[PDB]
Amino acid sequence: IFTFRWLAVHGLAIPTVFFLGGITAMQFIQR
Amino acid sequence: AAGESPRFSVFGVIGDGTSYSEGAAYGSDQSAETYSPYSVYGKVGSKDALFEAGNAGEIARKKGYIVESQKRLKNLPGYVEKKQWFNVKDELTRYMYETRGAVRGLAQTPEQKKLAKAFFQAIEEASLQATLKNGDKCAAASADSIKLLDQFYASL
Amino acid sequence: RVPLWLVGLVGGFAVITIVSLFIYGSYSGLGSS
Amino acid sequence: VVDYENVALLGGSQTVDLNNANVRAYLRMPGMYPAAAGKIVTHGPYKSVADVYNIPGLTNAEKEVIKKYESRFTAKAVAPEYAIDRINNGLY
Amino acid sequence: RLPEAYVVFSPLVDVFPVIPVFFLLLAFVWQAAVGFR
Amino acid sequence: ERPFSDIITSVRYWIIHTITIPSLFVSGWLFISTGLAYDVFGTPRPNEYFTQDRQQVPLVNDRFSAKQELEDLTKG
Amino acid sequence: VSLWERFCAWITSTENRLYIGWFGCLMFPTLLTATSCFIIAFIAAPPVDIDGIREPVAGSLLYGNNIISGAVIPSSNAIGMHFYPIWEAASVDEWLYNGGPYQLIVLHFLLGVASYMGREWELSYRLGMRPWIFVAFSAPVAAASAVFLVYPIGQGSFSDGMPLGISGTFNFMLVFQAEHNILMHPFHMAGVAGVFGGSLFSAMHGSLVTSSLIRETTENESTNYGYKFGQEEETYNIVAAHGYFGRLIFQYASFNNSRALHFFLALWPVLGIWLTAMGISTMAFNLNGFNFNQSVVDSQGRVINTWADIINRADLGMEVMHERNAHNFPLDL
Amino acid sequence: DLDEATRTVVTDSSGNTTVLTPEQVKRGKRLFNATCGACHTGGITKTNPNVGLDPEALSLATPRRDNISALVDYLKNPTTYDGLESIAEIHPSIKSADIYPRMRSLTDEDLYSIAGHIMLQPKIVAEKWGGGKIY
Amino acid sequence: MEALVYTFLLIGTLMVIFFAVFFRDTPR
Amino acid sequence: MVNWQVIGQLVSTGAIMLLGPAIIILLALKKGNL
Amino acid sequence: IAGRDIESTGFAWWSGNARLINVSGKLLGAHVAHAGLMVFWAGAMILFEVSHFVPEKPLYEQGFICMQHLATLGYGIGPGGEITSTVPYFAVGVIHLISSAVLGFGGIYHSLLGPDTLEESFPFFGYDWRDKNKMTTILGIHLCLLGLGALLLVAKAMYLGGVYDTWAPGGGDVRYITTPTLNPIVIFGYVFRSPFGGDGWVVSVNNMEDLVGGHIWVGILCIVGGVWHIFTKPFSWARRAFVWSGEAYLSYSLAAISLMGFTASLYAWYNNTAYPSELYGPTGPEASQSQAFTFLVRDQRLGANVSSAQGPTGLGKYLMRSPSGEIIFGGETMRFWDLRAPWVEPLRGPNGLDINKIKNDIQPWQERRAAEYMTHAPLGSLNSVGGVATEINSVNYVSPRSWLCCSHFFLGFFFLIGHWWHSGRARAAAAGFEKGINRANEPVLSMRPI
Ligand code: CLA
Ligand code: CLA
Ligand code: HEM
Ligand SMILES: CC1=C(/C=C/C(C)=C/C=C/C(C)=C/C=C/C=C(C)/C=C/C=C(C)/C=C/C2=C(C)CCCC2(C)C)C(C)(C)CCC1
Ligand SMILES: CC1=C(/C=C/C(C)=C/C=C/C(C)=C/C=C/C=C(C)/C=C/C=C(C)/C=C/C2=C(C)CCCC2(C)C)C(C)(C)CCC1
Ligand SMILES: CC1=C(/C=C/C(C)=C/C=C\C(C)=C\C=C\C=C(C)\C=C\C=C(C)\C=C\C2=C(C)CCCC2(C)C)C(C)(C)CCC1
Ligand code: OEX
Ligand SMILES: [Cl-]
Ligand SMILES: [Fe+2]
Repeated sequence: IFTFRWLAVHGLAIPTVFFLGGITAMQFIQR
Repeated sequence: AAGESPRFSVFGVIGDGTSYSEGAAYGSDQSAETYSPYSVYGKVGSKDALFEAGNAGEIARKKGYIVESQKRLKNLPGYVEKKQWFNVKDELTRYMYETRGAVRGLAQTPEQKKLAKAFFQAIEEASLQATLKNGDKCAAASADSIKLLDQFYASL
Repeated sequence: RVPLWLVGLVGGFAVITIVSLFIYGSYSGLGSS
Repeated sequence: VVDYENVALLGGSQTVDLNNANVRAYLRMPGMYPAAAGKIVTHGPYKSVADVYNIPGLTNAEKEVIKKYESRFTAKAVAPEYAIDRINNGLY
Repeated sequence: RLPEAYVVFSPLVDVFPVIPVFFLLLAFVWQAAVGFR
Repeated sequence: ERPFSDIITSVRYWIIHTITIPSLFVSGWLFISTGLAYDVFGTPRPNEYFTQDRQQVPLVNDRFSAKQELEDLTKG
Repeated sequence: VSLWERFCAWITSTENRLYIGWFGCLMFPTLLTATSCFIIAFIAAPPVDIDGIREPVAGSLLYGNNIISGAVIPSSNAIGMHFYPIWEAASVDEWLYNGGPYQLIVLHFLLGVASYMGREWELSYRLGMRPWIFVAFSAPVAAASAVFLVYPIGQGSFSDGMPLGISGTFNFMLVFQAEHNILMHPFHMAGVAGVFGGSLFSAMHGSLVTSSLIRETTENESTNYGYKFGQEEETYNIVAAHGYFGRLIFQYASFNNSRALHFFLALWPVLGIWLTAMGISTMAFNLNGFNFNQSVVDSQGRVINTWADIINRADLGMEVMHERNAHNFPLDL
Repeated sequence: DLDEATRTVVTDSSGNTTVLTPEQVKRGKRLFNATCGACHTGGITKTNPNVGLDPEALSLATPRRDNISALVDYLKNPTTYDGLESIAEIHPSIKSADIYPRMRSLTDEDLYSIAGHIMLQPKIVAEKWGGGKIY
Repeated sequence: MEALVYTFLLIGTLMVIFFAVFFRDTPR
Repeated sequence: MVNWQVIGQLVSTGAIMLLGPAIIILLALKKGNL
Repeated sequence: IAGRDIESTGFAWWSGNARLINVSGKLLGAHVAHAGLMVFWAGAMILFEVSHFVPEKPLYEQGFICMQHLATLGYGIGPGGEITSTVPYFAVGVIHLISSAVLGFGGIYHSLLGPDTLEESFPFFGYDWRDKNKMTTILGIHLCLLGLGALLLVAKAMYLGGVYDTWAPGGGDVRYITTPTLNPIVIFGYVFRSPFGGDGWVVSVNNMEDLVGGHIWVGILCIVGGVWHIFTKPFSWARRAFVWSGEAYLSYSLAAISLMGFTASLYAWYNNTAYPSELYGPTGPEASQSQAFTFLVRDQRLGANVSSAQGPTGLGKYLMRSPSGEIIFGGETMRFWDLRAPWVEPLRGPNGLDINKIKNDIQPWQERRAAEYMTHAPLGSLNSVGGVATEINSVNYVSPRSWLCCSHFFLGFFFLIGHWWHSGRARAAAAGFEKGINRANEPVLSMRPI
């Protein structure tokens, strides 16, 4: 619950999902 | 300004559809027909087409082609008599290039088709004999082309 | 108890559809000329 | 040469030198480019503007447009490096 | 365009050309099924 | 311990992940679609590159007065 | 025995200082004649008209060059792809005026390198080895052949091949960038990754093996003296080196098999060089790299630039100034 | 954005103006970049760079070609720069649609859209329609 | 006059290569 | 204005892709000669 | 299970198809299945290309590589190279697609259900990779089939409709080839020609008579060789020089197929007789020659005398002389003076281009063709932009010539790598030291010191 691997993997994983959602949203923007 | 939602259209099915940059539309943004969903133009024989089929311009240009080709083709024996058969080939591929299209576009009755086929075979034989450097055969084939061409002109 | 040859298939499907979506967006929309 | 005094008559001004200007210098005078300018740029040196009308071939039409634009013409000395390229000078 | 009697089948035709690759992928799937014996 | 090879199998792992991940994905989608990123990072909108008055690129020319220059260039 | 049998036994003998073999019969004369011609032409050749516009270019030391700017000029543009041996010129002076030595050197050289690959295989066979070193050597040979022969064939003239000089190489690179937009072709990126990764892995492997040496020398002698010719010791210490590599990065990434390691080492740069050679070969037929010019526009329709547009400006600058007196028409087809 | 003021172009020799509907812009752009792109990409002429498509060259033609009507008329009957001879045999046109098969399926609306695109381009990009490789 | 220097340097390098190849310490 | 082409293409591609693994699963279940 | 695991054969899963070397039943099924896949792709590609056809654009503006072959064979093409109907292409695609199913079923049966080895119940269809007589028999049989195929092409060219001829007197049209050339001097001068510029080796065939005569001679040679290799066995000089195993035969085939791929790519790039320009587009030299011709015509129309106009270097802006004397086009295109196209030959005399014919004998159709070929040069990018590298995004076109050349060149190089690898392994395994160095009897330790 507080192990080093937990912190590392989640700190690398949460922004990844956030950014992937952002990029997928960007894909449908048209000027 | 302070806040606004960017406009969206997914695959062209949900959204605006017409945005000057959509892609993968296959139509669905034009109140007009198309030849196929993969084409930048409409059909040819549509009611709004400017170019008709069988105008006076066609039967003027093709007849001019035919008569000028007859005038040009009347020059082969002078070249053959001088053994200048390279001029014969250059003549057979310089201006006469449009004759195949003109004759095939002016051939409707089956007898015209047969006469055109005979004329094409005669001209091919003449070109082959010119390449092989045979005076008698090429001269006879040139006379053959002349007679067949004038017969086709008279038949039209 | 998924065997270790189906979850990899799901991951492959996810990554291939993401890549395909990115290519399609490259061909259509912003930055498509 | 380093210094050419008649550089403004090559097409950059309202006056055109009949002896050294390229055919592209007549594109700013409507109704003159493909025929009258073509005839002008392919014939011998002119000692004055009045010498242009003596070109053998000039039809009445041409002569009319040249008279219309006569006020913007001049004839200077012939420069061999400029006179040779009066149809294709490498500019596109 | 296809002859008028077959225009309805156009979506299937638009997919046939790529089938020969799915075979190559299926070979790997079959090998993975038996656990890379 | 408890390596990934059987972490990938635990059902509780899967259910909590199915609960959590879509919330993050939708949060990112809404972050882009609302237009809040344009204000957080200052990126111009597709209709904001050129305004009705300024028809050239807005380059910054001063070091210690960049705030006022940017405030002028954005809207004023 | 006969005379032919004795000759064959001498050719294929594994006791000479340098192996000859049957491939050596094609190898040695071609390489020797190429070397002789190259040296003589590099030292004392007259200017060569490369572009066919009667403007010869000096490339030899005796005509006012140094080592950096000297070269052997490619053949003339008027020749094209025609075969131009010595006996086809009215005189040796005319042969030297039109860039004769380039074809001779290139052709005998390519035959020599092909025979080099064959000879490598032949010695591997005669020594009882496994025959896959010439496959690794095939990549530099492929690249050299690609440039020297394939690019002229596609472009239609030997004059577009790479000059045999140092600054000629830079000129070739710059013109190729201007005309084909390399650096945006994925095969070039593959080649760059290949060379960078090769250097990285060479340094890593050397460091790991050198650090894992056992103690046989103490202080007053070079550590190299510990190893003896014919000694038996695997090229690492498993505990120390494996622990170091498993601790430096995550433990899952560590090669405990020498075979797989030394296979990956061989495979990476070779594949990179193969891909970049094929990239050059395909670009020889006018299949250029990615084009991203004026691809971002605002709502109204104006164009917003990117870095690709700056690259395009540099390309235009290079293009408008190369071979200044060689073009007459707007398009460089 | 593409306002209505930007979409207002001259339509007649007198000076009358007309607002192009939003769909016509896209239709004209598509039709142009597909029947004339190969030789007039960017507003230039590749086979004769002396006669471009920028507004200045259009304004100094003999019959004048800086409005929709004159562009449509030219597409129906091409002439030289001084308007003294016909070049319908060496230029695509409705009059010579038999020679050029690409011109056989064009309507009046299509020609109108093409002319509208040609007229609208100088007002959007500016100084880059018919400029060359410098810009 | 520097062509002499360039030629001397190149020939010296070739001589060094020849001596290294043919007059070498035995691997044994 | 519905653009049935994209739906048809997606359905066809999905069916074609699903055909193969279906036969693999069928052969595995029936204790076949995998 | 036995025969499908590493512990019984070696040959781990990533090289599992190497377990079929000595199993002659499953190998047949595998090869038949690959053949069925090839037929399926052919049919599917034909159908896909037919579905997207547009009757206005030329074939080289739509990215087709399959319709052009059928058009050249004389199907649905008219005068000048215009497409009239697409029914025969549909028929060809349907027939290929249907035959693919039979081929695939046969492959599946012979691979999954049939006997593992054929050397126990069908002695006719059996071999040992070392029985030279059987290998020669198989080679002769399939060789006779190849000869029959070549003769079938000849028969189609001569009696069954004819073929499209781009050098025809009056524009390209379908015609019967009634007088094929049979003099062996011409054909075997084509074969024994140098490959450098001006000669071109076999790429340089420039008329249909030579093509038909060559395919005739090839058919005759293949039939004779098939019979010979069927009725004989390898001689003494061949037995002591080759390696007799399956991998050796594979490498032998690989080298030849790589050479064929290189030759086909260069055909596609340079030839314009078997690849008429009305369907594939202009070749590399053709676009530059067209540009020079177009600008010569324009400048002559403006009023210049284009024979004495001096270029920037003093060499001649429009006309000059080739290193042998012929009159050629000026500029940077002096390298492409070997070009021969049906739309230029009207202006060529006994010593190059004709001055008088150039002066007052140029027809408008030649001008139109030159402009088209100038504006459709084979230049493009990976993402299909088209034009020089410093161009902007306006058109979407890459010529099929570039695609064909690049693809089959890539394949040829990699199959040459195949020759090297598979042949080296075959010989090493035949000798008997492909596993490693025998530590007990290391051969190097018993050689005289160096
Ligand atoms: C007629 C062609 C042919 C044939 C029949 C063979 C036959 C054989 N080869 Mg050989 N080979 C060939 C050509 C051929 N080769 C060529 C041209 C090369 C040069 C690249 C090689 C290089 C080669 C090597 C290096 C080896 C073989 C081996 C073998 C044997 C086992 C092969 C196996 O199990 O594959 C199994 C096949 C696979 C695992 C497929 C892997 C997938 C590939 C790598 C990716 C291909 C990507 C492709 C371009 C498309 C990508 C699409 C994607 C983007 C979706 C077998 C006797 C092996 C051997 O000696 O065994 C004793 C071996 O080690 N071959
Ligand atoms: C053209 C490609 C091709 C072909 C024809 C083959 C063919 C073969 N491989 Mg092989 N292989 C390939 C590619 C290919 N492979 C690649 C790329 C790899 C690397 C991953 C391998 C790795 C490999 C290994 C490791 C082994 C083989 C083996 C075999 C043989 C027996 C296979 C078996 O028992 O099936 C068993 C499979 C099944 C029962 C399931 C598949 C059922 C069918 C075929 C699926 C397709 C049906 C089709 C879609 C429907 C058609 C219907 C029709 C009526 C129209 C067989 C001759 C084996 C061998 O040597 O046997 C002695 C073996 O051990 N292969
Ligand atoms: C719908 C199709 C086309 C349109 C609307 C178009 C537009 C125009 C216009 C308006 C002109 C008038 C000259 C001027 O602006 O001063 C012109 C001239 C010209 N166009 Fe196009 N064009 C088209 C197709 C083409 C094509 C495909 C070519 C291919 C080469 C071409 C080549 C030329 C040439 C050479 C001229 C100048 C001819 C001369 O001045 O004698 N055009 N074009
Ligand atoms: C052995 C093996 C393998 C292989 C396999 C194969 C290779 C197979 C093949 C198969 C095949 C190759 C198949 C084929 C099939 C075909 C079909 C199935 C067809 C059908 C068709 C149709 C049905 C059509 C229809 C139509 C018509 C008639 C008209 C028009 C429309 C249409 C088109 C719809 C693998 C690798 C996997 C694995 C291992 C083992
Ligand atoms: C069809 C046709 C044609 C053709 C014809 C012909 C007649 C061809 C031929 C071809 C041929 C006739 C070819 C041949 C080839 C040969 C070869 C390719 C050989 C090779 C060799 C080898 C490979 C060897 C090797 C070796 C050595 C070196 C020694 C010892 C060892 C060994 C044995 C390994 C023409 C063009 C007319 C026209 C078009 C059509
Ligand atoms: C013709 C025809 C048809 C079709 C048929 C066919 C022939 C199909 C089959 C076949 C198929 C089409 C199959 C395929 C499948 C495949 C798949 C889908 C695969 C997948 C893949 C994957 C996903 C992979 C992955 C992986 C793994 C698993 C492991 C290792 C790694 C990797 C990544 C490789 C139909 C019915 C419509 C009818 C009409 C006609
Ligand atoms: O030769 Mn060497 O660099 Ca191939 O691009 Mn065109 O040509 Mn010349 O110019 Mn740019
Ligand atoms: Cl040029
Ligand atoms: Fe080592």
